[PDB]
Amino acid sequence: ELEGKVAAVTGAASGIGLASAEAMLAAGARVVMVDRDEAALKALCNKHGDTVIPLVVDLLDPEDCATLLPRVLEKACQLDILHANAGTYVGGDLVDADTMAIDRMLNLNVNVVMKNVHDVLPHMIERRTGDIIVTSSLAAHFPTPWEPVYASSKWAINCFVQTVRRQVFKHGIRVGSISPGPVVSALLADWPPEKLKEARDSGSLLEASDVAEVVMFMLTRPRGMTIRDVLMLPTNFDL
Amino acid sequence: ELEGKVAAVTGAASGIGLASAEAMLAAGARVVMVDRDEAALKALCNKHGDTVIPLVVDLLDPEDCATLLPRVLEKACQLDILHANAGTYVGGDLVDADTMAIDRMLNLNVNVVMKNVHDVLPHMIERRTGDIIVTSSLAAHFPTPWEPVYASSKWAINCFVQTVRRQVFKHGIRVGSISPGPVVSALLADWPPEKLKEARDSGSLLEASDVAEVVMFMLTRPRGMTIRDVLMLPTNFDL
Amino acid sequence: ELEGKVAAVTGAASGIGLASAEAMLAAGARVVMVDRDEAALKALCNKHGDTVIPLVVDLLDPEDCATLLPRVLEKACQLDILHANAGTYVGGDLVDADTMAIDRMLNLNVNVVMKNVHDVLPHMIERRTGDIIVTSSLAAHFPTPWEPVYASSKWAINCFVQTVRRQVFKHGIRVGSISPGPVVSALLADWPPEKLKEARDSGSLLEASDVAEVVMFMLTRPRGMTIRDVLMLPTNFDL
Amino acid sequence: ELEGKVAAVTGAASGIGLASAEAMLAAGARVVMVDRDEAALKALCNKHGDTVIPLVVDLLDPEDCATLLPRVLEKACQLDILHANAGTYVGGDLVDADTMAIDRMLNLNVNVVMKNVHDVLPHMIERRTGDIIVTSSLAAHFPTPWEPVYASSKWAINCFVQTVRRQVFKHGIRVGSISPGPVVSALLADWPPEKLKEARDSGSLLEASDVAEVVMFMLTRPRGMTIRDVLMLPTNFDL
Ligand SMILES: OC[C@@H](O)[C@@H](O)[C@H](O)[C@@H](O)CO
Ligand SMILES: OC[C@@H](O)[C@@H](O)[C@H](O)[C@@H](O)CO
Ligand SMILES: OC[C@@H](O)[C@@H](O)[C@H](O)[C@@H](O)CO
Ligand SMILES: OC[C@@H](O)[C@@H](O)[C@H](O)[C@@H](O)CO
Repeated sequence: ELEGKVAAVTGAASGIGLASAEAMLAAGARVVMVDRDEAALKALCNKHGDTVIPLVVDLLDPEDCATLLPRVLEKACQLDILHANAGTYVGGDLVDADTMAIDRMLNLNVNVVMKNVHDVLPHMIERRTGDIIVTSSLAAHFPTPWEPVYASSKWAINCFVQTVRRQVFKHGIRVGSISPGPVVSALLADWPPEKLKEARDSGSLLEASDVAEVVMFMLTRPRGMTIRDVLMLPTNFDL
Repeated sequence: ELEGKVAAVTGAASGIGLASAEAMLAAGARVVMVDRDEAALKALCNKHGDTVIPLVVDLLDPEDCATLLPRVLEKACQLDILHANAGTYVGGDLVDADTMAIDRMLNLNVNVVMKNVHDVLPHMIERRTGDIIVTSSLAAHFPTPWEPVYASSKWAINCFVQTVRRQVFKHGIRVGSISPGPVVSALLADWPPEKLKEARDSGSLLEASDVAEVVMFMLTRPRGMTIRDVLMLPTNFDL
Repeated sequence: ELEGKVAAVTGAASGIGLASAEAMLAAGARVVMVDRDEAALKALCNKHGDTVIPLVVDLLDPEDCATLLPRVLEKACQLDILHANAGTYVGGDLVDADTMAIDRMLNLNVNVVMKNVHDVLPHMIERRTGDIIVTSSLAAHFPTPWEPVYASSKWAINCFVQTVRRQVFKHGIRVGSISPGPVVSALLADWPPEKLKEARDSGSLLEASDVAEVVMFMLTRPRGMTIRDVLMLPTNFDL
Repeated sequence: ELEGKVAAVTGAASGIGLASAEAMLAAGARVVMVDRDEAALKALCNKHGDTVIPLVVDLLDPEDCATLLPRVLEKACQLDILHANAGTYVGGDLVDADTMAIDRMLNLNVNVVMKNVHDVLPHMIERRTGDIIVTSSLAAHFPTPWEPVYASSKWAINCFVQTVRRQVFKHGIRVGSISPGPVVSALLADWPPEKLKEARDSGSLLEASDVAEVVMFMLTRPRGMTIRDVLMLPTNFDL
C-alpha cells in the first residue's frame, strides 16, 4: 500500500501522468493532479472521490511554477512523492519547425522539471523521506535523428536525474526516471512521418497503464534500494 | 507463475546468479545452474529437489562454451530463458594488474556472454518465444576511474544488449539487462581501497535477493513489453 | 586561409567566443561579434579595423534572437560559418540556486543555441556550403555531480549536434562542437568550491587561445570530412 | 617536428596504422611497425630507409603480446608514443557469425589493446613524458544495429581510454583516441549489406591519410593540453 502518503503528478490530466495518478490512488494515496486543463480535471475530481485533489497550474509561467509547491502543502500536505510527467513533443526536421513551440517545449521538458524538483526538495530534506520520479524517454538513451529537439531534452533529463540524486541521497531521498518507448498518447499526432509507420506495429505499441505498474515497482521498493532508470519499449519497435 | 518453463543461469553457483536461480524456482520452473564449482553445486542439487539441474562448464574453454547449449536441451529441454550472470572483477590501477586475470575477465564478461547468446538464439527463433537477461552493472553507465577493465566490459554489454535485440525482436524474443550498483558478493574482496570505504554505507549496500525480484519483474511482464535495462544502486552509494 | 568568408560568433565579446573570433580574423575573414555588452564590443571595433562587425543582441529576448539572422546578412552577408559559443554557468547543489539564473541559463545554453541554428540554416541550404560549430563542454560526456544544471544542458547539446547534422549534410553542410574541460574565464567565479581546488593544477588549466586552434582545425578541413566533436581537457585535470 | 622521438604502431602494415606510421615518419621520428604480415612489412622496410623498424608479432598469443614492450626498447628504445591501431571487424547479425572470429576480434580489439597499454606504461612513468593514442570508431558513440560485436568493443574502448588517463596523467602522460566513421580499408569487405550501400556516397567516404593528420594534431599539441577523442566521419555518411 501507499499508506497515507501524498503524491503530486504534473500533466496528470492525461496520458502517462493520468495513468500514474490513477495507479497511486489504487495503492492508497491522496494524489494532486496538476495540469492546465481544468475542464479535463473537473470530470476526474468527482468520479474520483475525495482522494483526487486538482491544482490548475499553467507551469509555463515562472509565477505559476512557484505556486506549485506551497499549494500542494496547502491543499493536502504530507508530500512524499513528486512525479514530473509534464512534457510535450516536437519532431521532424529542425527547419520547418517554429521557434515558439521549441522554447515552450524545452522550458516544459527541462526548465519546468528542474524548477519543480528544486522547489519541492527543501520539504523532503527537513522531513527526511522523499521520492521523486521523472518521466524520461527511450530518446534519453538514443540520438533519434527525427526528433532533435525532443531527444536532446531527454538527454538533459538523463544527466539531471542521476547527478541530482548524488547530492540528496544523504537525506533519505530516492530519485529516478522512466524511459519508455512510444506510447499511445495524443502526442502521437505530433510525430513526423519518419517512422510512425514503425509505430504501426501490430505489437500494439506501449499502453500507458503498463508503465504505471513500473512506477509502482519503483516506488514500492525497499527504501535501502533506489531504481534510477527503467528502459522499456514496445517489443516490436525498432530502436 | 513460470508455468513449465526452463531457464539457464551462468555463474548460478553463487551470488546474483544464485539468487536469480532460486527466485525462478519459486515462481515454478526447472532451472539449470551452471558454474565451474561442482562441489558448490552438489549441495544445491539435493536440498533443492528435482527441479535443480546442475551443469558443470568451465565456460573459459571454447570447447566448453559450445557444450552449453545442447546440454541444456539434453538435460531438460524446454529452454525459454537465458541469464548470463557469469562475471568477475578487476579493480585498481591498470598497472599493478596482471595481463592474465584481465584476459580471463574480458573473455568471461564479454566473449563468453556473447557466445552463449549466439549459441542459444537459433532455438528461440524456431520456437518463437525467447527471453534473455544479461547481468550488467552500474559501471555500464559510468566511467568509474578505479575499475578501468571492469567498467569497459560493461559498456560493451550495454551496447551489445540493446543492439542485438533490434535484430531478434521480430521472432518473439525479449532481451534486457540489470545494471546494479555494488552488491554483497565474494567479489567484494577483489575491490581496491578506492571507495569500498564508500561501501561501508550503513545503507546496507545492495542485497542480491533484491535484484532477483527485479529480474522476475522483467520476466513476469506482458510479452508485448520489453524491459531493456534497470538501473538500481544502494541509496547510500555515491555514484 | 578563410578567403572572403564571413562568420558569426555568439558571446564573442569575451572568453572562448572572443578567442574564436580573433582566430578567424587572422585566417582572413570578416567576423560578426555578437554579445550583450556594447561597451566591451566598442573597444574591439576600432583596435580591430574594418573586419570586425559588432552586433548587439540580448539573445534572451525571442524578438532579439530572430533579429540575429537577417542582421548578419544585412551588416555583411556572405555567411558561411556560425559559432554558438554563448553560454553561462550554474554550479553547486540544486537547492541553494535560484529558479531565475537556471531558466536564463538553459534558455541561453539550449533554447538560444537551437533557435540560432534553426534560423541560419535556410541560408546555407540555398547557398549549399555551410559550417556550424557549437561550444559544448567536457560535461557533455560526464555526469559531473557538482553542476547538475550545466552538465545536463551540454548533454542536450551533444545529442542536438550529432542528430541535427544527420538531416542537413545532404545540403553540403558541416556541424560539430568542441567539448573542452575547464578554461580560464570570468565564468570561473561561478564555480562551487567542489573541485575548483582541482583547477589549482599547476598544469595551468586550459587557455582559451588553445581551443581556437582546434576550431580552426575543424573549419580548415577537407569539405568531404566533418569533425563532429573534440574532447580536450587540461592534462592535469581529474575527470 | 617529432625530434628524435620513437613511436610504435600496431597493425601498421596496412590501413590506418599504415597511414599513421607514415605520417609520424614525415614529422621526424623512428617508427616501429607491428603486424602479423612480414611479407607486407618487408616491402616497407627498404623503400622506407633506416627509420622504419619492423616487428613481427601475432599479438593474439599471450606470449607474443608480452614480447612487444621489451622488443621495442630492444630494437630502438626511446619510446614516447604508442598507437594501438590493431583491429578487425565482424558485422551482420549475431547468429550467422562464428564463435571463432568473435573471440579473435574482441581479444584483438579489447584484450590486446589493454595489455599493450598495460605493458608500455611503466616505461613512461619512470621516464615521465608519454603519449598514447587508441584507434576507436564512430561506433564507440552509437549503437549501430548491424555490427553488435564491433560497436560493443569500441564502447569498451571509449570507457577504457578516458578512465585510464585519469590514473596516469599525474606522471606527464597523455591518452586519447580517434573515432572515425567508415574508411577505405580491406576491412570494407567484412561489412554486411546493411548500409555499405550507404558507403556508396559519392562523398568519397573517408581517406585513411586524412585521419593521420588528426593524429598529428593530437600529438603535435601543447603538453599542457590533452585531446581525449576526435569524432570524424564522412560528411555524406548517415549516422
Ligand atoms: O510520446 C513520445 C514517446 O513516448 C517517446 O518515447 C519518443 O517519441 C520515442 O521514444 C521515439 O524515440
Ligand atoms: O560486484 C561488482 C559490482 O556489482 C559492480 O556493480 C561495481 O563494482 C560497482 O558498480 C562499482 O562501480
Ligand atoms: O567554464 C566552464 C567549463 O569550460 C566547463 O568545461 C566545465 O566547467 C568543466 O568541464 C567542469 O566539468
Ligand atoms: O572499418 C570500420 C569503420 O572504420 C568503423 O568506423 C565502422 O565500420 C563504422 O563506424 C560503421 O559504424
